Amino acid sequence: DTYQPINCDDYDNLELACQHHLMLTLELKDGEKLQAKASDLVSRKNVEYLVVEAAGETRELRLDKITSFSHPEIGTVVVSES
Amino acid sequence: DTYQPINCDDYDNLELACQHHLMLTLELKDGEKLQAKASDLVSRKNVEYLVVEAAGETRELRLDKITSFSHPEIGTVVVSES
Amino acid sequence: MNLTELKNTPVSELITLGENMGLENLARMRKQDIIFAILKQHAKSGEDIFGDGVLEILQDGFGFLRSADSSYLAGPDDIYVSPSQIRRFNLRTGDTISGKIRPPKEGERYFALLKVNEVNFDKPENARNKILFENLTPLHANSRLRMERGNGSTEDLTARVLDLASPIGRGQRGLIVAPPKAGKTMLLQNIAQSIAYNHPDCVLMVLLIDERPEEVTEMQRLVKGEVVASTFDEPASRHVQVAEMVIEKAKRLVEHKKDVIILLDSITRLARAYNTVVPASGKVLTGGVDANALHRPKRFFGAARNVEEGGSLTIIATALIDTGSKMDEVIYEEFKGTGNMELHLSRKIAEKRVFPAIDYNRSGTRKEELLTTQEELQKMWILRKIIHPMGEIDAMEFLINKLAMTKTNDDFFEMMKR
Amino acid sequence: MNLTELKNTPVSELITLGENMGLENLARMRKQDIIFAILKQHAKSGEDIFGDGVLEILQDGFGFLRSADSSYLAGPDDIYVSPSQIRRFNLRTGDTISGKIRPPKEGERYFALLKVNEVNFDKPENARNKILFENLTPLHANSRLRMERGNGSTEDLTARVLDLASPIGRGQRGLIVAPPKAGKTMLLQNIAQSIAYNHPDCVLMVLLIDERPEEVTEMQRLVKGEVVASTFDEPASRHVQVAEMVIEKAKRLVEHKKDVIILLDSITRLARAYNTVVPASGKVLTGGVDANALHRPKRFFGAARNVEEGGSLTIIATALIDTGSKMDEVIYEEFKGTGNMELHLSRKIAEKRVFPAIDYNRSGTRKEELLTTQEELQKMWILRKIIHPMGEIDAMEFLINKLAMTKTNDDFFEMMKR
Ligand SMILES: Nc1ncnc2c1ncn2[C@@H]1O[C@H](COP(=O)(O)OP(=O)(O)O)[C@@H](O)[C@H]1O
Repeated sequence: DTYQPINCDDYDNLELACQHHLMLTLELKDGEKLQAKASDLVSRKNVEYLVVEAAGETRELRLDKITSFSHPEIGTVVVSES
Repeated sequence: DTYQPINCDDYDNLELACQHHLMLTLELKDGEKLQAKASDLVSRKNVEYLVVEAAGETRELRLDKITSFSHPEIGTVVVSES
Repeated sequence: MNLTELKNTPVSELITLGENMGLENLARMRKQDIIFAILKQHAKSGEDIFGDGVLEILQDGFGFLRSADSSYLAGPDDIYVSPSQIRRFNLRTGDTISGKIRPPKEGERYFALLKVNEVNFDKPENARNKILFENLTPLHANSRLRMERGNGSTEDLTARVLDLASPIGRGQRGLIVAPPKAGKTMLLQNIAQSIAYNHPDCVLMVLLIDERPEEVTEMQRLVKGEVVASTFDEPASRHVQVAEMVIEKAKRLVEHKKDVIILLDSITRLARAYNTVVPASGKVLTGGVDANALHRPKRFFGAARNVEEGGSLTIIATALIDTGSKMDEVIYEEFKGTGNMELHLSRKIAEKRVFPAIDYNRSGTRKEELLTTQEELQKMWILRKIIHPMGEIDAMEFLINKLAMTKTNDDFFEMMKR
Repeated sequence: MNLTELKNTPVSELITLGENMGLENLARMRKQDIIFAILKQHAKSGEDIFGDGVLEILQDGFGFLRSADSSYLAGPDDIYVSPSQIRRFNLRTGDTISGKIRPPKEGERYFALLKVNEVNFDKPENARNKILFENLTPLHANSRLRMERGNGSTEDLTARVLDLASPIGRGQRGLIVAPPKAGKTMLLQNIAQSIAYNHPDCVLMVLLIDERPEEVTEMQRLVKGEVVASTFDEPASRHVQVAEMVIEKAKRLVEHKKDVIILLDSITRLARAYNTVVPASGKVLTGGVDANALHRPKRFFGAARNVEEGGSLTIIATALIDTGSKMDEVIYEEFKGTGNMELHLSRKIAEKRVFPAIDYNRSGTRKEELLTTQEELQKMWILRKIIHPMGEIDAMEFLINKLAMTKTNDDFFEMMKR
């Protein structure tokens, strides 16, 4: 329902990955794997969103729905919903 | 038949064209195509004129009568009706 | 949309428009950035955008159209004019240009002119055939700018005293010599209201230099015309810039046969600003005032004239005295004999809580017989003869008592006659 | 727990706290090291830890949350905030951020802001939609800050005479002119105590520049509100750096409809600090002060205003005169006609051991009719008429004599009349 902002460190990890075109692996609440390319972060209506160009679809989704993100080049950590 | 001055951006395109002496292609309202170089911009009797060296005779034509002009260096430019 | 009304809408209302349009996080940046942002978004829709401003040609060759709402302050929203356009239309600095604008392209940071359709509130081909201001022959003022509103209010008392002491005409070059606390600000406000009511046709500009920020706000709400000011926290180069824009804009209007009135506060602060900016020449006068520093303030003050052709330019500047600074005294010394009209405010009259605190004996005008009629001039001479023996404090107290009972200066003369 | 509690925790107390929770070593006396260790153990155990500070964005792009206790001095314990967060929430210099704090990562000297939940004492979403300070329209001060306490003690005389001589309002740009020895510090203490007791809601900040450490120690004890100061042994860059922190913090509070009062001691010292830190502009006037050097202090002093939308910023600054150096007097001459209120201190009254040594005849505000009611202003005018012929030294003796037996100024006016 109501959007809850993610932790700053979790925000930084996606921010640094998107700013230099780093591939990110998506793990949602349901448990589906979405390995695609993330461009940047767009915030609208006081809600932060992530845009992933999965085969050009450029899907947009809320940040709080992400369970964790994994990548070998960078540190792999799991966000905390508190 | 009053004179309708061209837009400022279009005038600037011809202005630096004269300075660099481009062999631009001129298309008129009637569809006459010529390849010439514009020597400068001359305005008389509150009417602006373009002087080009087609056929080595320095012909003079009104600005509003020009429909389009293009160069290999600067893309095709179409003047607005206003 | 039209750029002119965007700069007039309140900042809070701009935020609502920006959020509705699609922008976000625009509530924490300056108004100029907000206006530039919403214009950029609107331009992407392809709709035509109309803008206007006063041309300021830089030393490089290109110029910018600046708005009087921000007191001609350089900002992102200022329109850019190419050097070719300044050469295409015979445009000088100070010209008011209106037309369509286009969003910046790659490598460009400002909106650019697209089509000029109005220069100095006239057709572009007619404004380029106007004789330059320097070529117009000056004349003595011969048309009276009567400050008397005639409604009989207490605030009208100052205007009536001003008519008796120093008549003001079109093209006058007046000085208001004032001590630190003599109601100088309220004197200028009273003059501005009289000009707006009596002479709606005249273009009124109020110029404030080194003014406190709260004083600027009240002046803009009161004056019916145009108010441009530079606060004291701005650099000295900013004071010079706003003064140059006002005088050049006034000159362009006079070339179109218009009556322009400039209320300056103050010529002293303007001179001090030029002293800081002008490079030293080695000949420093007393008080640390450069000899060539005062050349430019005098050019500003010397532009006030009554053109023989249509038009006029009136400048009424205030000079500060008894401020305890040697620099202020030196500046007033050089401007002493340059004005047609002199109006002296007296500190002691103000200390007696009597307003307006006007030194009647020391204030007057040159060639006043041109401004007034023949009978009125005789009556004024009679009044000056009576006032002359009286002291400065006594004269003002006596003068207001005789003016309070009457409603018009004509009735005041009639009552004084018998 | 939070870092702020551990900053002021006694050394004996924190040792007792550390030993019970399971700290291995506590013999070392370095407070920062031991408080670092306990946070690390808390983070390993998963315990939440919080911190607070005032943001200071550097030119690089990132900033640190400085602490008011250390006078916003750079230190190892300052919380680092990444530029990504600065872009995420619209953060300007001076914002106060409180929230979860992360222990430093390997290779990072400073702690990193784990999470932010309150900025400027409000939710992060709401604090990002506050109009900028520059976009707020200034106004004259209307609501006044009474400082006449009802205690009737001897210290209350200084507050009562200050109320009569020159009223202080919300948003007043007051200025204090003092000789080298006139008991200036006593006057600031009386105002600070009066403001805190009469107006608890208004945020009070005291800024001291080039102050001896002993004076800072007693000032913090006396003043209830936040006190920030810089010692004279610190470099001139520190005086500039601390001044920016105070003014920017005040501006952010005013954006939240808050009334902020700043006491400065002194504007003369702050002007000197800016003089030596700014690059030379190529033109230097009398006294060895650069022309563009004084631009920055005027920005600080000119920020005082009464915001029409809500809240106000009151800046009362002290100036030093006839201190030997001509640099001090030229600075005062530049700030002369820039303040709404002007309060003067006379040495010849101070030498006679008569306190406060205020010059009644040469001090006052500009628009008293807005701060005071209709009846009070007339009484002040009647009192001013009596004092005006009197000399400066005898007037204070007249004031203190008639204010001794009067409990309140209202009773004094009744005693004064008839
Ligand atoms: N015509 C007037 N009627 C009543 N009061 C006046 C008048 N002119 C001046 N004053 C008083 O004199 C003071 C002068 O203030 P102001 O004119 O704003 O500053 P300055 O005198 O520096 O220009 C004002 O506070 C005002 O109360």
